[PDB]
Amino acid sequence: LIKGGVEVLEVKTGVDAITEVECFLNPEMGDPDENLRGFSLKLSAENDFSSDSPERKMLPCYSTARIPLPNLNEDLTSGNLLMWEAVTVQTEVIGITSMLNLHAGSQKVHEHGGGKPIQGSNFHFFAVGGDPLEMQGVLMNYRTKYPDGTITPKNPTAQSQVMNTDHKAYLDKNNAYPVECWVPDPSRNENTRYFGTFTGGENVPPVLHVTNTATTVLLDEQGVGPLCKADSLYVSAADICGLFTNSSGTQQWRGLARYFKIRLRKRSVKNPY
Amino acid sequence: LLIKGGVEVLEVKTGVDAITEVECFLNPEMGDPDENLRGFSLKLSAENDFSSDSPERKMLPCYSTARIPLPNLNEDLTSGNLLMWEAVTVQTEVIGITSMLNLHAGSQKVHEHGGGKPIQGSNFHFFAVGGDPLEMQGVLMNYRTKYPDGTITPKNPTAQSQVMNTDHKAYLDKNNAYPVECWVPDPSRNENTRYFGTFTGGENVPPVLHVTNTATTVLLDEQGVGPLCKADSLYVSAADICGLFTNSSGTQQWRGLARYFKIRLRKRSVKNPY
Amino acid sequence: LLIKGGVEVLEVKTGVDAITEVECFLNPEMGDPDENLRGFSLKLSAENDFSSDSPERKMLPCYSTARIPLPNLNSGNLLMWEAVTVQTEVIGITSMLNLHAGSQKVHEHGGGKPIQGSNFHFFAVGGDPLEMQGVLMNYRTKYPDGTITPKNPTAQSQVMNTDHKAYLDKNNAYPVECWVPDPSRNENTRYFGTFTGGENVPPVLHVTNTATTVLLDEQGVGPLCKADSLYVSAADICGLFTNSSGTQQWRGLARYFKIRLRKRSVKN
Amino acid sequence: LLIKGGVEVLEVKTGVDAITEVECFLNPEMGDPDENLRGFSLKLSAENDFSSDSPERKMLPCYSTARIPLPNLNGNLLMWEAVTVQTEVIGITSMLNLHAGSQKVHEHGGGKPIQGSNFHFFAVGGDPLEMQGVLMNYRTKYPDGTITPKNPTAQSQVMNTDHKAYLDKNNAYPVECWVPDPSRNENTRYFGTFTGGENVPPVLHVTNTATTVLLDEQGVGPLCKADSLYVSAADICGLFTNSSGTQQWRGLARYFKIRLRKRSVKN
Amino acid sequence: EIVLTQSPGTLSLSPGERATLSCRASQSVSSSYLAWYQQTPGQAPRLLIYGASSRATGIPDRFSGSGSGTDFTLTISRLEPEDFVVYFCLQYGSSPLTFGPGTKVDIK
Ligand SMILES: [Cl-]
Ligand SMILES: [Cl-]
Ligand SMILES: [Cl-]
Ligand SMILES: [Cl-]
Ligand SMILES: [Cl-]
Repeated sequence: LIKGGVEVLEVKTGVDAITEVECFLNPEMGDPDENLRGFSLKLSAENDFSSDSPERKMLPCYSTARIPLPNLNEDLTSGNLLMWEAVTVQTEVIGITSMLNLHAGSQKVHEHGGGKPIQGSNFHFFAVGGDPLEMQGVLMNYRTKYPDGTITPKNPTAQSQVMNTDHKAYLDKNNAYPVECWVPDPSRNENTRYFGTFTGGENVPPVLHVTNTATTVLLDEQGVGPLCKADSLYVSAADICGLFTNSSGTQQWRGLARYFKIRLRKRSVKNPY
Repeated sequence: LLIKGGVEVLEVKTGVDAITEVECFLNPEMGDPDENLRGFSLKLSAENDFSSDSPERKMLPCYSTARIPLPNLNEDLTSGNLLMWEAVTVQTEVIGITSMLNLHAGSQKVHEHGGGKPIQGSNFHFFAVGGDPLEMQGVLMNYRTKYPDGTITPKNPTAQSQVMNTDHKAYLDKNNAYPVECWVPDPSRNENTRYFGTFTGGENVPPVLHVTNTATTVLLDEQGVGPLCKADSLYVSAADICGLFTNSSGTQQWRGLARYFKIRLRKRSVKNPY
Repeated sequence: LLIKGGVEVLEVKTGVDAITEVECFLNPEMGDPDENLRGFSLKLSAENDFSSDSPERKMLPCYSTARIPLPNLNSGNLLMWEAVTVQTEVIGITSMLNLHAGSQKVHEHGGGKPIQGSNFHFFAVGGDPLEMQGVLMNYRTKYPDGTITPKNPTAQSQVMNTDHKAYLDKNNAYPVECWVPDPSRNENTRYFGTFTGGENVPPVLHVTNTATTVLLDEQGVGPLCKADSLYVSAADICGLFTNSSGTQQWRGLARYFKIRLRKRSVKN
Repeated sequence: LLIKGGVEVLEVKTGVDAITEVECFLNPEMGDPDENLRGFSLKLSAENDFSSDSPERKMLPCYSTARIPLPNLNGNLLMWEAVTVQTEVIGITSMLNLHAGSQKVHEHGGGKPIQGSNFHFFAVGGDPLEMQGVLMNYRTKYPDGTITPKNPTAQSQVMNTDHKAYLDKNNAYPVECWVPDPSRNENTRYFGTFTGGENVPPVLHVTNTATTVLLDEQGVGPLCKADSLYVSAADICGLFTNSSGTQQWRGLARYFKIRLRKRSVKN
Repeated sequence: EIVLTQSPGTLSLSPGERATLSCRASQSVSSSYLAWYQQTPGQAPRLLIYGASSRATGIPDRFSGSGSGTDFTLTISRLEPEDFVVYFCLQYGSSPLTFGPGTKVDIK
């Protein structure tokens, strides 16, 4: 049984064989001033495909964090070594009720009406892995001029609007990889589990569930979860909840933090060295 | 080797009177600005500057909570094993969902000669059952919002309070005080509470509500242990914002409804911690 | 050692004549203001002052109910019929494909507007009348003669007022807008309801003779039919019909029930 | 003592050629007002007086039905027993034609998709489908060539138990007049979904991996009387909108693949 | 009719100070249907508070109302120069609607 270039043995089952790690991962929506953390810059519209230069602060990016884990190995010479194995994840979007604020800055629905709810296109994505998330580049418009501080498909062609296998990246930097340029790569991610739902449309209602009773199993068909290489766990997220509408009709992406609670167990592996 | 709420958990007690049921109707706290419009908020303001956003107290729906006292099971508190009430299941639904079929009272006509406008728009349906008060995390649309006297809202808010600021921790320890728009259940805590919430946002979102006395939610965790009632107290919490009511003028008010709870409890043996 | 409806429950009687089936088509009670538009309410008024809200009787849909007599029982132990399963569906859902009769054109040259908007689909099966809790949009509503509505209502009647308890003991009397099934009671009834509110909500209705709902509780005991009587209750407001004028009327449909019952030994 | 449709049911025959599969493509009956627009109704009239409601024959979609003859079987007598059905709506992708005759969504836009009220229904039985009549308007004057509730009253708009029919003729029973009767159909399995509304999106699934089991609680499927299997359908996908704004029902064919087995019966 | 009395007749305070204005009713005001109005010379009345404690659309948060039955209070938390004008209470719990005689706020 081989998982991530290491031969996998039995689950270690002593007293302290299980641990939980947690993280609140903040969203990277563009943060156009110091007061509008969790929002993008207002959306430009109707750029020519030949002259499409989005502002850095207008582009939501994938969030990621490396969680350091306890050293398990007295030495790295023993016949069998121990690796942390991610078994389950509890995750939800944090602050969903903040969208019940219809008094701050949102366009009235009609004369005498309350503010317009956040609504429109949304993307809810999370990944748990023992390596950085691996991503594939796809563009709406290959001729888009992406701004300084973003990492986007290099030397893009017309093929970059469909599938161009040149566009491979690691989610190896926070607030750098624009959500519109990158998806999780199903051809890779042997040591990562990812889950994403895209809901597109002008007036799409956000639908978000919270519960501390829901658990996602991270074990593969062979009963093996992500194995944490160099005692490191990777969490990744994108939680674009929809568009906020100012009194003018201008629209901004609104994002929310994602909570992760990951259950880990000690897995015996054959020493590769 | 089961530890649940800083106490070692032993076997389920198998007697005749080992099971009990408690029930509560929890009223909604939508703001109730007018003594005749109980269950409604003050009309919604719109288009406040982010720099000058001062919502009226009675415009802000708040979380509801009730502490349910339970019979003391321990004649003695020195015994090697002690007894705690364990919440096993909850039957819950929103009460009065058919009241929204009144389209004659005060709702704007849908068009000339039409009936009144149904309640619709953003809704939130939330309930929790625990052996401790519900633990909450603060998140704000606008960190610069000036919340009014009589609300408990995130203290010393910053720009980070619009995403995740781990300073904003509260117990749901007061009725009609914690605004729904400021607070969510905290998934990093609530070790001894089970919570369930759905937010549906949007201008014209239809309310969808189910009632049945045949549906049960299991409160047991992966280890088969439900919430354990510390100091013989069970906590029930709710927020049921059904949508917006539209007056003939076009003004909008949150409508909320009561939530019923029926909690099945059993006697759980635990190790004496003292 | 099981008490269910103030009676001790014993073993199920077995054999061929231990099972019976009862069935009923329960007509909807939408108001029927006109002898030709059975299944429709009076047109909806709008924009009444909360202080002066006096709805017309025939504008108010009511809960439907029927008492179905069962075969007489009563040897060593007393016997009651125990409801095990119900098969149920809304009857005539395809009648909403009539877009030629009286419905406002969707646009110039277009067909009639489909029935749509707020809907409520509810049924109950019990050995007693359905027990109901009163909740009002407006506690000051002046309900008309021929309706049974919350008595001595207060502001609290718009949220939860535990004074408002009723038995669904009369057909075409209890307005749907005033009453819900009471989850604090109905020990001897199983009820199921879905409310879908909104201006333009599409009706979504399923038919199949392959679906059965189990009426047995956690203890494996179904409703026990006191005085050899089964109670069926329904509300099936499908949505609003729009006339050429823009006036709106509730449209309701009948609900079919087929209940399988078995003989249950009981002791006082 | 197992009785299903006035016949005593014995063991399933466990031979080599004890299983057979039958299939049918059943065409929709939307009205077909001209020979070029097969699968469409006549345009919808609107705002007829309830007292003067005379729909055109070709405006009324009807239930589709066919009798499938089975191989003749006849120690104990044998009947074909329907065990499973695989079924789907055929030509769902034809609705991606937004260039032919559909009203532009806006200036310079593509044609309007088919959308609005839809009904998706199928039945498999060993007898013709049994139906109950219900009317929007009991005073509707139904045209020649339709079979509709006879001697209707105000009660026919709710439940009138007089309105019982067999689906015994193709392109005759209007969908708007008739529903499957849950008080009968002991020897039929039926499944229907109605989705009503102006802008309802058609949502249709195709897969050759999905099977519906036709066996009842006792493990007995429909028993094919007189070596006949009955398939019934209504697949109104929504309304097509012409450039004028006139609307026509669009229907599509339904495929049925029914697995049958030899069942020993008495009488 | 219900008679409303207002106290004081004139309130003399500095900019930045807290103003407390009293309205007393001859009998209980049904549903706490008591409104507060500001009037600047040459203008129509301007609603501050309705239902005793509900702040009207667009009114600054320094204005608040409290009380029930016969005793009602308007509070201006921090007086601005534009606030030194006339204030009237209105009861609409009983027909006919009746106003108090007013309170003038002057710069000390
Ligand atoms: Cl690249
Ligand atoms: Cl805080
Ligand atoms: Cl009452
Ligand atoms: Cl007939
Ligand atoms: Cl302003």
